[PDB]
Amino acid sequence: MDKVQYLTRSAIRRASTIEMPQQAC
Repeated sequence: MDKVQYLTRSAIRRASTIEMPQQAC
């Protein structure tokens, strides 16, 4: 679940890191 939720997040995370910053913390 955490592994599946990790990739799922990396999907939006990668598509949600253009305007605003986002690196782990």
